[PDB]
Amino acid sequence: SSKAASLHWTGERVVSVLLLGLLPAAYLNPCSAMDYSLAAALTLHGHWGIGQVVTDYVRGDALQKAAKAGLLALSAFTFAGLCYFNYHDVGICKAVAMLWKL
Amino acid sequence: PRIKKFAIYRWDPDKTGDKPHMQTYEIDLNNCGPMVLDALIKIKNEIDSTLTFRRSCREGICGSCAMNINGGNTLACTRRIDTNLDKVSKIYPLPHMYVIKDLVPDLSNFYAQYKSIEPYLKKKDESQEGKQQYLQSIEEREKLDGLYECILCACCSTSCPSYWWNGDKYLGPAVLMQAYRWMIDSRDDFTEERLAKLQDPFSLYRCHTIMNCTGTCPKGLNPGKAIAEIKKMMATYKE
Amino acid sequence: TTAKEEMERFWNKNLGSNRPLSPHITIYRWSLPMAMSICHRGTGIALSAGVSLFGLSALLLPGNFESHLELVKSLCLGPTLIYTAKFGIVFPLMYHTWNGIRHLIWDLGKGLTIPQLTQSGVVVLILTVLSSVGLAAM
Amino acid sequence: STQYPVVDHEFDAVVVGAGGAGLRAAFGLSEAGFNTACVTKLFPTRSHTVAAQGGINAALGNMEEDNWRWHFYDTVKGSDWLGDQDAIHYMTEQAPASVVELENYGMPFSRTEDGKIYQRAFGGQSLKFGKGGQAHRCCCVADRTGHSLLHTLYGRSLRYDTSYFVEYFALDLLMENGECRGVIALCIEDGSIHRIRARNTVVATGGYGRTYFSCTSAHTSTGDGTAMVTRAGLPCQDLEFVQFHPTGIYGAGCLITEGCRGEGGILINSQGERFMERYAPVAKDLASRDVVSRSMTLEIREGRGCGPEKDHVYLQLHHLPPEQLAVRLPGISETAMIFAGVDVTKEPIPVLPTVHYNMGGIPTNYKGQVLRHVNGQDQVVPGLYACGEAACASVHGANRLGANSLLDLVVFGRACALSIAESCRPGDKVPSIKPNAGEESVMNLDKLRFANGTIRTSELRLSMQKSMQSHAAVFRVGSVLQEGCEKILRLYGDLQHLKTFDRGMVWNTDLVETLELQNLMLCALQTIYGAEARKESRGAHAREDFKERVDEYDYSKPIQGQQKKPFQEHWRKHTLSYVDVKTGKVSLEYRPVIDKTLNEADCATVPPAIRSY
Ligand SMILES: *Cc1cc2c(cc1C)nc1c(=O)[nH]c(=O)nc-1n2C[C@H](O)[C@H](O)[C@H](O)COP(=O)(O)OP(=O)(O)OC[C@H]1O[C@@H](n2cnc3c(N)ncnc32)[C@H](O)[C@@H]1O
Ligand code: HEM
Ligand SMILES: CC(C)Oc1cccc(NC(=O)c2ccccc2C(F)(F)F)c1
Ligand code: SF4
Ligand code: F3S
Ligand code: FES
Repeated sequence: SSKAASLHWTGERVVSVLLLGLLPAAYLNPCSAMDYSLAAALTLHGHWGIGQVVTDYVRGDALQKAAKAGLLALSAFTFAGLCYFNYHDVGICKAVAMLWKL
Repeated sequence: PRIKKFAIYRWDPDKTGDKPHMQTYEIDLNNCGPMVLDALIKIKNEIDSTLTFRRSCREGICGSCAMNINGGNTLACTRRIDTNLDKVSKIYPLPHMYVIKDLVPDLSNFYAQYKSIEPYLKKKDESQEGKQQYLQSIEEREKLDGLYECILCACCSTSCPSYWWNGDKYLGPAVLMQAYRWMIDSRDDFTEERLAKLQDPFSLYRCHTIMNCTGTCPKGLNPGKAIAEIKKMMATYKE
Repeated sequence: TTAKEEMERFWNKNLGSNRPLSPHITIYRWSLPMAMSICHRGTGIALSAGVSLFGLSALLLPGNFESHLELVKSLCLGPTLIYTAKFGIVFPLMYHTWNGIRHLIWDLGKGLTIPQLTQSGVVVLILTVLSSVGLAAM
Repeated sequence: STQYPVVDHEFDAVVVGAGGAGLRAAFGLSEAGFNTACVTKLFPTRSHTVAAQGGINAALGNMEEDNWRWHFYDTVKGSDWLGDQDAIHYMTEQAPASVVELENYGMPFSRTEDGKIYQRAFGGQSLKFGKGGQAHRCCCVADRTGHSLLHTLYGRSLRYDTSYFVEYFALDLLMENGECRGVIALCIEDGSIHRIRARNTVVATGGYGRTYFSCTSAHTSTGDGTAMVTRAGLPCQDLEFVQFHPTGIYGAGCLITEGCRGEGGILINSQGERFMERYAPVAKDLASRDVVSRSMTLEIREGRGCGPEKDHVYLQLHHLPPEQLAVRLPGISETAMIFAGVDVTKEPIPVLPTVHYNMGGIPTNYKGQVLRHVNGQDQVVPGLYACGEAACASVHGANRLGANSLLDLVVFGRACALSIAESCRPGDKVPSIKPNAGEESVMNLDKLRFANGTIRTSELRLSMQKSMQSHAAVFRVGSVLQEGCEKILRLYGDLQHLKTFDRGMVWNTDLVETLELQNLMLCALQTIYGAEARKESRGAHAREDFKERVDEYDYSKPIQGQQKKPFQEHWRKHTLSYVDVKTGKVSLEYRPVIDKTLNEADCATVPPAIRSY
């Protein structure tokens, strides 16, 4: 047995309990180290989220390849863009803090 | 007199490109049975003998009369006629299924999926069969309860939205429940490879716990709970 | 004949025929578990659109975050307008968060009965309203 | 001509019917190595074996120590000595072997502390040849035995290269000079006609319960294979013997199992008395089905009815523990609130004697071979077999023993497979059929497809169903039966003034049910005429004018100083029924009952005696 689809399902639930744990953790500790791990969790869970949406509505064998590649491209730009924001700007924790008291 | 209105889905494949249209039938409820099937039989026997439908046991234990009544997929011999005379009972076939005639769906794919899981006892050694009964305790026997009762009415699978869009590659609640039915069976030895047959994104993992399957089951069974229980076995089985 | 052959012969008889598909979404009864599943997918996509739009703007659009807030500050700061706009952020966020837990509870194999679905379905719905109104006043 | 497309299929064996006996015969032939085709008008699961709730009889010996030879005695005594004892020998001997066979297939039998199959008490079963008291040999899957039987038979059938003609209505047998060559059948999906030719043909179409108004049987139990043998000119056996199940709902006619009486359910009349102890002292309420239902219908005669209009009796489950009703009888518990609006734990079930079983059917050898009657002797019809309720190897005789039909299915279904496997080999010459064979079968179909008369199919059906219920009930007198005979004959002459509405090819339910009507009528004629001719009270057939049980000897007194009655004087013989299709003329003759067993040393022949529980 080569459980590829089984291990993928577990990973989705692993990042879910992680993302559920990180949101209050970011409120308690809004450090730079939290910013990158939150940017990693937001993108990965979101990528595997739309991945399930694509495999549901897209008919496949022709558009399936294009949609999965188009999503991977978007997810790569999202994670890099967020990492750029954490390094060259205030960070996603400080971004919310300033936005919410506006 | 006590008049009850029935609006039924009708399509004739012999009327040269006929459109699927609804047809209203009026029935004296005082001179009819309590169940929907009794009413469907009544219009067939009295009003119009053109309404085609599957019926057999009239008892609720064969799964022939399975159809969509008022937006719910149940057996017509189990669901009783709505006593409220001011409402018209909308009668449709099973959702997102190929219509052969009036309320008659093509279930060939449904049964084929049930064949693809291998619903029979598989032993590693078969040389000692048909001579001695296999042992099972009352404790191990109770684990099959609520699973073997499935009558294959195809109500739960046809209610599932995932089975609508992905009916070709996704097996559906009814079939998956039977796959689980042969998994926990203490007699069966091929438990590992039954799970290994579901190692693709479509066979099992197209379920998203929408939970329309349990909510419509005529026998009150819980396929969704059984599906989620498979998912737990899939992530824990070794080798 | 085999199971795989039965499926292959099924589609050839139906796709090349005059047989129509039975009505599905037009006729089926609206369930609370069904509607809440659609909203979970709706909020899922809406949130992923926001997260991606935020990271994508950090690369494409010029200027830092401090200057970007000033554009929002430029327009009249309506107390009843900012609160409503801020409410429309946490509303799809907290619904998906509370219902996300409900999905994770289901993955443990617990609370999968019809009465339990309707109970936990309301609890998630109520927690959303409270957490959305509560966080908008932070 | 040129209207219908004929598609000829070539196989080794054709099994008409996909029920219990049908599947066992079907998959067993491919398991033996034959190219087997299975023809069925319904999907195999929708078959009426699922409705079976009681159980399946086997002397395995799990509750107490048991012997299959006692199960032989209980069946032959139950058969009122009309049952062929060679067939009962074969059924009871490999009864434990064929049930273990099913459990090994995957059947989730109810269990005990030992871990073995749960057996229970049932109507008319006794240990130590009747003297030992109550017996427990009814193997059950918690009140859903027949449903679980069919699923584990169907499930196991996918292991083999069996062809399945799902939803194909069989019209007539393919016959050439007395020899059976296969089946001509109608496809329901598109409307075409298929000729399926094979060296051997098995018929497992079940009973004809739809002949009556009130029955526990399905809407499809129309004795199609029984009336298929009829049009071929071959006889039908014991068709007047119709079993009335004592416990059936007053409403839709649904079945409440005899397993209710086997667990501890008692029958109580409107007076409040335990009336079943009054009629039968030994077995009481758990007696044979020809005695219990006889007592219930007699309660109406003295006006002791429980119902609002005083017509039905009660089955009490008020005293039964709710712990047992959830584990041992869940199937009848849920269906009680549906059709009656009654919970089993606080109030009794409204029950009434209703049509249940047809022991009489197609004359059958203990091997499974279909028997024709020529010159007072039995002849085997070449390439024709029958198993199940449609068959009559007469293992049930005049009255079927409780929970014996599911056994009759698996054992004789297996026997039909073995008798083919040991006679001819797979791949042997398939006898060529005539180019225009089954011409009248197609011409028949074309008449009712374009039927333009005055009387509707369903209106003639109701006229048949209600006439049988009043004239051929539990009790029937010669004057009442004779009126019914000439009444059914008049209804047969109306089968040319029939009115149909549907004129399509794809799924014509208005046409197939009228074909069922042709089959039902031919079964009804032979049932009523065979009943009026029989001048005795034996088993389910009870004559009010002839209360006597007429045998070759007066078996009440010792057998020695008594001369034997001639064959055409006594009534301990099988009723063989022929009927001309064109005029509806019923002609009857009789063949001797088989008394000899397969081995006298291994199993003793039980002579006729006074029958009462
Ligand atoms: C009626 C009944 C019988 C019954 C019972 C409960 C009820 C309500 N409970 C039982 C029990 O608890 N224990 C037991 O031992 N027996 C019980 N019975 C009796 C027994 O179950 C029946 O006799 C049994 O169902 C008979 O089985 P069989 O396989 O011989 O017949 P069937 O199940 O009715 O299946 C018939 C099949 O034949 C096909 N068919 C019929 N006509 C055609 C034509 N026209 N063309 C093609 N195919 C045809 C049907 O498709 C069906 O599958
Ligand atoms: C921390 C709170 C969150 C939790 C507990 C959570 C959990 C989950 C779970 C368990 C699922 C799978 C549901 C199913 O079985 O179908 C899911 C779906 C999804 N989530 Fe999240 N999630 C959270 C936050 C987010 C965020 C912030 C995003 C935005 C990037 C997101 C995007 C998605 C998407 C696109 C799906 C797919 C929709 C679906 O298939 O139903 N989630 N979530
Ligand atoms: C009767 C209507 C409301 O019915 C519909 C219509 C459209 C979409 C849906 N709901 C989904 O489609 C859905 C929702 C959540 C998760 C997975 C799905 C999936 F898998 F794709 F089936 C239901
Ligand atoms: S699981 Fe329930 S709804 Fe689904 S086919 Fe079986 S009985 Fe019908
Ligand atoms: S409805 Fe469908 S997605 Fe689910 S839990 Fe049932 S299989
Ligand atoms: S007809 Fe058998 S389930 Fe309704």
